[PDB]
Order: sequence, then C-alpha cells, then structure tokens
Amino acid sequence: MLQPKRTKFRKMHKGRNRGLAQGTDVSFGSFGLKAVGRGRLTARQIEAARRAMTRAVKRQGKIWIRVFPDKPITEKPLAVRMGKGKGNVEYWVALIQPGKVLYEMDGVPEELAREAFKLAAAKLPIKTTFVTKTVM
Amino acid sequence: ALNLQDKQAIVAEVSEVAKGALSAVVADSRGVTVDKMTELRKAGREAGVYMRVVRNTLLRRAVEGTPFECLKDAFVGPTLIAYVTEHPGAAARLFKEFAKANAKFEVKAAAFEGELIPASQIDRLATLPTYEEAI
Amino acid sequence: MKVRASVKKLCRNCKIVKRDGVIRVICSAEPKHKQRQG
Amino acid sequence: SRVAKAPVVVPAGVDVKINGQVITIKGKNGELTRTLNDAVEVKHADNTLTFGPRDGYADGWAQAGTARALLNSMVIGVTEGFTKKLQLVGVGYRAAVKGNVINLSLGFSHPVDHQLPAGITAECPTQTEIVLKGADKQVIGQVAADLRAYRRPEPYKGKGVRYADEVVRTKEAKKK
Amino acid sequence: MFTINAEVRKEQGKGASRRLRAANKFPAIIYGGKEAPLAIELDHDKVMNMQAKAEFYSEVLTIVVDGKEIKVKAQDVQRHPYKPKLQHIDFVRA
Amino acid sequence: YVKLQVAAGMANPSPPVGPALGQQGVNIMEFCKAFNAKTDSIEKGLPIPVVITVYADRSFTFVTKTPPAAVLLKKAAGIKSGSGKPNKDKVGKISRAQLQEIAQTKAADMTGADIEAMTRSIEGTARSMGLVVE
RNA sequence: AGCCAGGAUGUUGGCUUAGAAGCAGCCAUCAUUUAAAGAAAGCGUAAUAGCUCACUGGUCGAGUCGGCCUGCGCGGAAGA
RNA sequence: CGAUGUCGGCUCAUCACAUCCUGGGGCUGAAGUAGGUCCCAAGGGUAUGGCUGUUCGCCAUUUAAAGUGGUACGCGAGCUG
Ligand SMILES: [Mg+2]
Ligand SMILES: [Mg+2]
Ligand SMILES: [Mg+2]
Ligand SMILES: [Mg+2]
Ligand SMILES: [Mg+2]
Ligand SMILES: [Mg+2]
Ligand SMILES: [Mg+2]
Ligand SMILES: [Mg+2]
Ligand SMILES: [Mg+2]
Ligand SMILES: [Mg+2]
Ligand SMILES: [Mg+2]
Ligand SMILES: [Zn+2]
Repeated sequence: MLQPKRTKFRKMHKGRNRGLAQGTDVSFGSFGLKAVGRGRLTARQIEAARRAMTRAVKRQGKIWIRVFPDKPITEKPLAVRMGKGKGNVEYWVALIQPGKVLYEMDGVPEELAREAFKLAAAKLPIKTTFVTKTVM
Repeated sequence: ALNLQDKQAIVAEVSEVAKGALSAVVADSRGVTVDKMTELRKAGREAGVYMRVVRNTLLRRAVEGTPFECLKDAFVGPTLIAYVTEHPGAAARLFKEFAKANAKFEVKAAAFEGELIPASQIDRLATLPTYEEAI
Repeated sequence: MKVRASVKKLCRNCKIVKRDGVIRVICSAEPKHKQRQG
Repeated sequence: SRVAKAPVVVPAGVDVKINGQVITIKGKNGELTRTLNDAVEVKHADNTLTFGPRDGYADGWAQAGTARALLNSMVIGVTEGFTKKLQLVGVGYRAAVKGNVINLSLGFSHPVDHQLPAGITAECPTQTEIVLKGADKQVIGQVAADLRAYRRPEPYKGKGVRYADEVVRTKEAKKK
Repeated sequence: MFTINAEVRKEQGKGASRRLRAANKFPAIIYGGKEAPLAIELDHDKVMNMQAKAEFYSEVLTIVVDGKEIKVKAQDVQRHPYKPKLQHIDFVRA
Repeated sequence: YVKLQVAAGMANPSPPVGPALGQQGVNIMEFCKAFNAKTDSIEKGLPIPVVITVYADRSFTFVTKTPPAAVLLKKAAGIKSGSGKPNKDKVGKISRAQLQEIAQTKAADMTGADIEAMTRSIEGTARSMGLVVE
C-alpha cells in the first residue's frame, strides 16, 4: 500500500482538482491504463487494482504505477462537533485529472494486457481507457 | 482460410501433375471414414497413384490447361482425384474394388487420351493389365 | 432465473434476447445460465 | 428480407383469393385464412406469390418476411398437411382417442380429457403414442404444447409427455 | 507516399482553433528553412488514418496547400488527452 | 469391442485383463491360451497390443499388433520407467541406428510412406517421455 | 448463417493411481496419413465406450463480420 | 423557551413493502417429504406466558405464521404513571 516515507507537513488544505493531466503518454511500457474521469485514487484502490492485474499476467512481464498517493486526507469521527482543530490523517489519495496514465505494462501480448487492465479497472472509482505506446 | 497465394499454389501443384500423369480417375468420397482412406492412400502410393481432394472450383482451373477439359461436368459434388504418374491404369482398378467393398459413393468419371468416359463405361481402364504384358 | 444489472453471455449456447424491453440471457445447454436484467 | 424476397410457388389444385390484406388458401387438405399486416403488400401473378414492403411503413421487410413464411406453411398446410407426434414415458401412462377427445391417464386422481379444436385430428397407433394431423402449423403446434403441458418431461427419469423428436436430458439426484 | 491536402488558415488563436476541431478539422504548422512559417488546417478523419501507420513519422510526406506541393517530415504531434484524436501537428520542411 | 495390452507370455491374472474384458461376454480360458500360443515368437518382457472383435453369439476374433512406440523406447535406452517431467528431466539416450530399429518393426501399424516418415513418428514419442536423441 | 460428410494414425503420449485410454492432476505438446482433425474446447464412464466442437471437402448463391468517432433512447430504479 | 408534556404499557389504529404465513413462478449442490435462493404478489391473516419500568432480549409452550418499517420513536383536551 503506497504512502510517502516522510513529509514536510502532516495535514494538507483541501484544494481543488481542476485542469488536464500531465503525463499522458505510455513512457516506460508498451501498454497503459489512462484516466478518462476526474477524481481521487486512494492507496487501497491503487493496491486493489495492482493486485488484480498482477494475478492476471501470472507475474510475467513488468508493471509500473505512474501515480503516487502523496495527498493526506483528514476525517472527523462520530459524535464530534465542528471546529476544535483539523481532523486526523486517515488515508492518502492521488489527485487524478483526465488523461493520466495510471498503470503501464510490457512483456505480455496485447490480448492479455487488455484483460489484465479490464480486471483492474473494476477496482477503480474513475473511468479508464486502454492506451498503446506511440511513435512521438 | 485459403489465401489466393495458397489457391494459386494448389492450382499449380495439380496443373504440373496433370501434364505428367497418364490415367486420371475422378470420384465421390462422402461418408467414408479416414481409416478406409489412409488405407486407399497406402494402396495408391504403392501403385504410383497420386491421391488428392481439391475444391471443384480450383479443379476447373488446373484442368483448363488441357487435356482433361472434359472432366468439367465431373466437378459437382465431393471430388477425389487419382492421377496415375507411373503406368496407365492402376487407380481405375484400385477404385472399382474399393467402391464395391465399401458400398459408399458411386465414382463420377474416368479420363484417358484427352477423352471423356461415362460412369457406365469405366470397365475400359479396369480390364487393362501391365506394361509389362506385351512380352 | 438470475435477476441482476449486468446480464452477460456465459457459454457459447447463451443467446441475448429482448422480450418486452427486458434484456434476457436465454440458454439451451445450461438452465443455470438463464438471466433477466433487473 | 432474404425470406420475403424468396417466392411461394402455389401448386396445381391450390386456389388463392386476395381481398386487400385478407388471404384465403383452398386446397385438398382444407381451407385457411389469414389477415396480413398493413405494412405487407402481396402480389399474385403466375403460379407464384411475391411479398414486399408498403411505402411509408418502417418495419416493412420484417413484416413482409413473416407474411411469406406464414403463407408458405399455409400452402403446405392445404396440400401435404402437418404432423406432430408425442410419446408418453412412465409407468401407468396411457392415452386413447374417442373422436375429437384425447383421453390421457397421467398419474392424476382424475383422467385428463383434452378436446381438440377445428381442423386438428388425432390417432393412437399405441397406448403410448399420440399423432396429430391438420392444416394450420400454428394450431397443431399449440395442441401439441397443451398436451405436453399436462406432464412436462421430468429431469430425473424423463417421465412425461414428450415430442417424438424431443431430447430429454436427465440428471442424478443429490449425493447424500 | 503520403499525400495530405490542406488550406491556409484565415484566422489564428484559441476561439478559431476550437472552432476547427468542432468542425472535424485541426490546425497544424509548417516551418523550417528561409521560408516564413505556414499556418494550415487539416481534415481530421483523413490525417488520423494516415498517422496510424508508423511510416508516417519516418518518411517524407507531401502537403498540397492550394495547388502547391510542399515536402515535409512530421516533427511534433499534439494528441487529445484521452480520446483517439489529434489536436495539432508540427511539420518541418524537408 | 475393446482394446488391451497384455504381456508376450502372460495372460490370465484378475487385476489387468480379468473383469475388464470378461464383463462384455468373452471366455476367460479360451482367449488366455490362444493368445500366448501365437505370441510365443515375441521376445520375453515386451508388452504386445491386441484388439478384440466380439459378435452377438459371444464368439471372438483377434488380430495381434506390433509393440507400442512408448514401450520399445524403454528397452532401447535401458530404462524401466519414463520421466515424470519430460524435456525437463533426461532419463536416457538413443542413437539414430536405434530409431530406425523401432520404426522397421512398427512398419505394419504406421501410417508413413517412407523410412524417414516412420522415424520422425518415433522421434516425437521419445521427446514426450524425457528421452533425448544422442 | 443453415444443411450433407469426415473429425484419423503412432497412441491407452509419459509420469501418477485400484483406474487416468483427449477429458482428477502434473509435465511435454511433436510427428504421420492429410481436404482437414488440438497428443484435444465441453458434457459423459469405475476406467473404456458414446455425443459434439476447433478445422476441412460438398451444397447454396450474394453479401457478411466487429472495432472506431458520434446523436437520441433502454435496463440499473423499493416507502410510508 | 409570553410552554410543541418525556419512556414503556392499555385502548384504538392507518399506511409502505425491503413479504413472516397463505397464493403463483424460475434456478437448485430440487428423487419423494422437506429445504435453499431469487422473481411476482400487500387480499386477508400474523401467540399466550415466566423475568424485568422496559421497548428489546433471554427463556417456556404454542401457531400456517408469531414479518420489517412510516404515522410528533402514531395515540395523556383518551386512560395509566
Ligand atoms: Mg410477457
Ligand atoms: Mg474564450
Ligand atoms: Mg458455411
Ligand atoms: Mg402562545
Ligand atoms: Mg416486492
Ligand atoms: Mg443474494
Ligand atoms: Mg397486511
Ligand atoms: Mg407467579
Ligand atoms: Mg415457527
Ligand atoms: Mg410517540
Ligand atoms: Mg387526564
Ligand atoms: Zn449458457
């Protein structure tokens, strides 16, 4: 389950998730799973997907995760009123804009990559597409 | 699937054997197991007979190049060819006994001298002995 | 009968059909394979 | 479309009468009458029947196809005639015909008596065999289904009224 | 030999470029050498099916700008963030 | 009609041939002595295949076939049992002269036309049991 | 697409097991007759048999197949 | 906040259906009997007691069943306390 080893600060301001993705091309493998949606991918979601696609390829070939959940998410528990400080960090997300190549793969035939990526896409909160390595 | 490159090659391989062989035998082979066929393949190679099943459309193309251009009307239904490259006859006798002993099929038509032979007059190339008989 | 949102073909003898606007999976080889979208 | 384009060849001894959408086909085996869907345009001419879509009607060909198919089995109906055969499987299962009524002994407290509709005639070559005969394919199909419905083939022994050509897949009972 | 048909653009900028794409066309530039750069519009469906073949990005292509023929080479392509579409192409005079 | 593989000079025990052929309707003493009377010329310690042809009157007729391809490769290489994982584990070695010896005997049952065609049909039986051609 | 026909040989491949003979598993997956037939995609047998597919010849006679960019719909949809 | 009485019981109810029983049906690892699961269905029906303020729960013994919820956690200008 991905997470930053150390951080300059504990808690982060909410922020916003406007704009288009940076890192839209299959830069390491032959195939990719690209984001069509806009949302947040959690550390658990990333692992869930990673596991599905790995199990599929029978741990042949190579996988890359182009996303890292470096955003801390706070939460207030039950029977706790508003204010009295910012909640405690519970989980981590990666902000996802449409276009982000989430996962990359090579060392497997196209048919298997597609199937692997189909299985991992079911564990994801945002819409995805299959992308192939392109000349420029 | 048969590509046209494959189709032309099947046309060529049978067009070549056509020129060389003397007696060619055309027949039906529907409703006969491979056990009886692999057996008629052994009896063929022994007698110097070439055995093949080729698309009736593809046969009308490898026969057009003469002298079997009268076997056109025999390319309707399952077609099996028996090209005798070594000694005229062989097949015309090998098919007659295989037809009676197995009861399946009827044997379409025979060809020799660049002339058509009907289904009733196949007794002509069936009564011919050896080469190898004139001595 | 299996009533679910995702009605798919399960074997080669599975056939998708539309009867009165309801997507159905009618199968000849496996009765377990019979589905209705709902 | 592929069905509708293929014409129905009306033979000798078969009279065809067309009154707009209503078609009457009279033969040796009987008389049948069908009212065709307004999207269908039927033409007579020679010893054949041709079908096609009427201008403006959307589902034209789909309707024209059905029409052809119906009228073909109508032409067949009034000449050759249709035949459905049913065989009774199981102990004590018997059947007999007394005119237009099929008496069926099917393991119930009361014997089942099935009345036959117009044009359908049945006979019993055996005590375990019902042979249906008529001109309407849709009606002979219907009667066969109704008789089969009294005791559909059971999956543990094949017991019940089954069509002659019906394949009955059996299975083993729960283990332990 | 890839033959691309093109027209010189009567407009430039955001508003004008977005309009081209909405009309199943896309902007593209031709530059290189002593000559001034040429701003051109391209049919989207035609150029897309072409760039699908790897020879597009290697070979010398000919561009037909109002009767004239310009020999080029694909230099840089801008793709749609998630759809199989083209946003802009940098062509370089060869 | 059933297919079996009984030994050159052994035909009678209950576990291999006993209720396997006897269940159809074949005489257990009539076949067991008529088979060993014709397979007396076949060498000791060589399993020989036999096919049974039975009719409605419980009568039988058998035609003897040449020893199997996976059987003759064991005595030629000097092995009793084959490899558990073929082409992953090597159990023996057979020369090109031994390949043609198994092929000249199997000529009565083989589909091949030439000697090279019958040799390659034994080459495949050797690779699929762990034995390497040397 | 439908329908007719075949779907073989070595061979019951080897190992394992009371048996494993395409069809519990494990490993290999060639070669022959070939129009074509996987050392076998599923059902079946105690194991065999038996049924069918992948593939291919015949018949028929003109279209057929499924991805892409997109418009409008359909199911997903239970409350006092 | 110049007052909208709080839990439970009693009496009297009324609606929803995410159905406990009865009814119809599909699949079953459904032989039969009897189950499991899902679909359709709200017409009617749907325990008395021991303990505790209890609702609930545990228990005894029934019943075809002893449903789940909404109604100011229904109901004090109706009762209880
Ligand atoms: Mg209905
Ligand atoms: Mg603007
Ligand atoms: Mg076809
Ligand atoms: Mg007041
Ligand atoms: Mg309901
Ligand atoms: Mg469930
Ligand atoms: Mg009620
Ligand atoms: Mg008391
Ligand atoms: Mg109870
Ligand atoms: Mg209250
Ligand atoms: Mg009071
Ligand atoms: Zn199915």
